Amino acid sequence: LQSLAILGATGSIGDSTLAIIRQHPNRYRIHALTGFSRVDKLLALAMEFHPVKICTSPDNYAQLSQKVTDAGLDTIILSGDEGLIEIASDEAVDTVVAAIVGAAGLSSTLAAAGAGKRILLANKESLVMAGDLVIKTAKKHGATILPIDSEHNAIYQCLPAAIQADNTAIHHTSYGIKKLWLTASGGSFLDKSIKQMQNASVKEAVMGQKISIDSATMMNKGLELIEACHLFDLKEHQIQVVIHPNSVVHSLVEYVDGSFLAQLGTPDMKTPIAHALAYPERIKSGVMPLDLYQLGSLKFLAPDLDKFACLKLARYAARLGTGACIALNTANEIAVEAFLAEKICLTDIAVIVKACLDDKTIAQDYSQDFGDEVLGLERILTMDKKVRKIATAKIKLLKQGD
Amino acid sequence: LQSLAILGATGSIGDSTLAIIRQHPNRYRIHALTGFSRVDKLLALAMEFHPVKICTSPDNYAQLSQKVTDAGLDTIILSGDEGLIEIASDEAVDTVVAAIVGAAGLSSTLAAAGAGKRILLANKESLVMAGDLVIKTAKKHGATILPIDSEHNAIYQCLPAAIQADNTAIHHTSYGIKKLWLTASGGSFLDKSIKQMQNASVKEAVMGQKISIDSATMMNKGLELIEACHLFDLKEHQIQVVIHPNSVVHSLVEYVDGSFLAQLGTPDMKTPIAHALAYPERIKSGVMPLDLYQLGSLKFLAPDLDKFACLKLARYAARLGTGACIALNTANEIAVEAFLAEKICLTDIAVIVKACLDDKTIAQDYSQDFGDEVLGLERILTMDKKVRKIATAKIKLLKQGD
Ligand SMILES: O=CN(O)CCCP(=O)(O)O
Ligand SMILES: O=CN(O)CCCP(=O)(O)O
Ligand SMILES: [Mg+2]
Ligand SMILES: [Mg+2]
Repeated sequence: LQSLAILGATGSIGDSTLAIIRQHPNRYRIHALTGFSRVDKLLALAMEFHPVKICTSPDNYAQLSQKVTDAGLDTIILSGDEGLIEIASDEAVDTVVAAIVGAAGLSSTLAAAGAGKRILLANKESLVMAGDLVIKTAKKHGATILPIDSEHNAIYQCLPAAIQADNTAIHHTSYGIKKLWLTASGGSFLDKSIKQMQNASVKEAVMGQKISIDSATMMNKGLELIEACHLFDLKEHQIQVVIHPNSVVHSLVEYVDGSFLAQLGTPDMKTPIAHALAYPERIKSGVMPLDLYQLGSLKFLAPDLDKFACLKLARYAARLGTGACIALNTANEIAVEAFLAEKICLTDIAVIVKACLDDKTIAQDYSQDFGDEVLGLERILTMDKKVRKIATAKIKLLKQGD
Repeated sequence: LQSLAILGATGSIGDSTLAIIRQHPNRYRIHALTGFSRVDKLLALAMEFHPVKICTSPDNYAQLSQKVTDAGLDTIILSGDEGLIEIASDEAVDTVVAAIVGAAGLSSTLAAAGAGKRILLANKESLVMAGDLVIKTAKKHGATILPIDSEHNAIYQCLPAAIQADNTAIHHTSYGIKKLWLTASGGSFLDKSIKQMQNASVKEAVMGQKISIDSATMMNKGLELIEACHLFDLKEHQIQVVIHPNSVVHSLVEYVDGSFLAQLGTPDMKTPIAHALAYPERIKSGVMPLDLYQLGSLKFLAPDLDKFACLKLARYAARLGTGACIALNTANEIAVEAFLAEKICLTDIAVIVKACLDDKTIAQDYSQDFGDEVLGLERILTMDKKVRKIATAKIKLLKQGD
């Protein structure tokens, strides 16, 4: 079999993954699961799969330990940064599913990499924030990364085996990769006007909120752009976007003979997770298959970059390097929270992000060696900390009109 | 480099192929070209590429030899069945492009197979008429077959390398192939009624007339169905059809996790031919790439099998085996000629084909061993000869009302 650890097990990615595990008892054993906030769900999961370890936040450690004992469970309870690292570097773990969202997840993904683990990557931060470092660390120690997000996974499925196994192979001209194409639904304001977009908020949210806001601004796709440059070892000019409201075509690889290879699917994350889990093999995933007879019509159009400024910004960030990508993201974080808490207009998200990318204070730190074996991570998190301060300030100043 | 022979070099497939050759002098040398009717074009081609051999029909051998001499050309002139076989089995030929359409091409494709040649298959008859024999012969002697028709080539691109190399691997469950999907444009009477379809003829004809008629009846797709069963080693139930009027999606492979892999392209045959030529490598093909920004909307719907009876018939033929497939095709041939010469209605094509599949006279020969190393080919051509007689009779009887 294969011993698994799911970092961030109480959300969507966790549900989908564990559903497959149930259908495949004989292939995948759970060794560890984690959850920062959702203690009862974490507990429920623990009672079901009997993991050798679990981890939660520092604040919840005591309650969780008390609960774990009140249930008569053999399971070790960890907490915080340290517990994530232990689980990700554990010698009894063969495969890690990195599903923690946010800067708090980097150290464990880096750890899985350090320890040579198979990694099923399911958060954007690992490569948006720690791009060079994650990839360098994986190569050095022989980790394997396999993307789970729908777009990256489609691209990965549509690339020849040699490039799947060694992403730097994409540069040998014989494989004839010309460019990658990311599809994007255009979010909830595709058909609405530039003027209707300056307004809120249940409208903007209609399916998690932040990610749904990112879909409506198109920051999600810029982020995926930055991730793709690292995942598949390209620069941004080689990766283009097409809008595709239906979201049936998950992405495409263009080859130099004119062949576009593409993955089509439903939204069900069990498809990409099953592919990644069983790679190079395939297994039943338990999804309701896409019905080719009921697609009606798949629309495609060019992205309106004036409306979708976050996408231009992200590409601008990708050109500059790890520093501005750190800034792009952290700023988006603060700016999205702001909109959700009704402090800004939807269109200000981009105004704010731009302001931070340009800030003289932020730029002095771009030239730093964020890829460094030894101080890389410190410098990333320091940069993250700095940009929240500035982004927060920026939101303040925007409101008065500065 | 790689020595090539193009059987049937004066049509579309020939043009497209030779265009790629020109862009790639350093990779592909022409050793032979053939052409049954188009003597001057054949000659023009000969004067350009300086082939070591050419072949034409028996009737045109003399004029062509005279012309070849009047041009001061070193080239050997062959003719008929024998000349095709010589070219296809020639030790100086590494790769054969089987582009001859019609029963007259089988012996040379079998010969290429017998001699261990790489074959770029570009006619339907080889597998529709000589399915088991072609595939058995190729395996025994180590020929490699690579389809060039747009649908089969898309499927082939979308199948893992091990199944590309050995089509019987599609049965190991680890590769997780669930089913193949052929796309079909629905031809020129998709939106028109069952009643408007009973009428002709420039309408039915708006590549060639026959193939365009086959598109309008959907016999082309039934034929492709039968070919796919042999190419990819499946039975017909495992291969489904979806109508797709835009013809951007050339076909899809469905995997057990819900992943549909697909090839998108323009109609330009240089795409599939370049893929097949360079396999496993890729090369520039010289096409105007598909423009993802100008697709507007790709429609998909289920095939209307009442209107598209030829498709039901072909699947019925595929169930029975090589005999009924021979009959299906030969009958279609005669029935299409008939329509083109204004002897029948478009809808009678299916009436006629059905009549022949069901004919007691034809059925006695189904149980024959059409796959036999030694008498296989004789029995196929004999069956072809027989079905023209019957189909011709059938057309006669239909007109009076019997
Ligand atoms: O993996 C799926 N997503 O990240 C959701 C994509 C929605 P979008 O195409 O609007 O970015
Ligand atoms: O490869 C190209 N063709 O076979 C033409 C397909 C037209 P159709 O889908 O109507 O059979
Ligand atoms: Mg995504
Ligand atoms: Mg075709």
